[PDB]
Amino acid sequence: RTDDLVYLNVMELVRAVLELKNELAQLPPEGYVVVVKNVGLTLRKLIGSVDDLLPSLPSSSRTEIEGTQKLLNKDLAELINKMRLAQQNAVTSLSEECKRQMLTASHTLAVDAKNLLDAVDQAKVLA
Repeated sequence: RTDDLVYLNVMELVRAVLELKNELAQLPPEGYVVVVKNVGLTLRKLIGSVDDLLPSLPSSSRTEIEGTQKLLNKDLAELINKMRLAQQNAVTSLSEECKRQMLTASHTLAVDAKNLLDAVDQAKVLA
């Protein structure tokens, strides 16, 4: 884009999700919370910028976008649960698997962010 906000926003969340692997390896367990809080905040920002530019779109394809938005919050809620397991097992031999499931949740949150991008995108069918 040249001024698309919802896009730049989606690309931010995708970037924050992309930065997770290195951070879980350089941060102590205590720090995993702040990292996910950022993903958390970047998501809320996005979900918000979409809600604003939502009434400017066909009052039809609205049930479709609201559909992914609810999906995203589901995604984050799961990422948090995983992150909590990732913590409780910081010094057990289940560390790697916990982190692995954390990253898997994060990847699906970006995949869903991208699906959201596309939905609101194609939604330029109105004007």
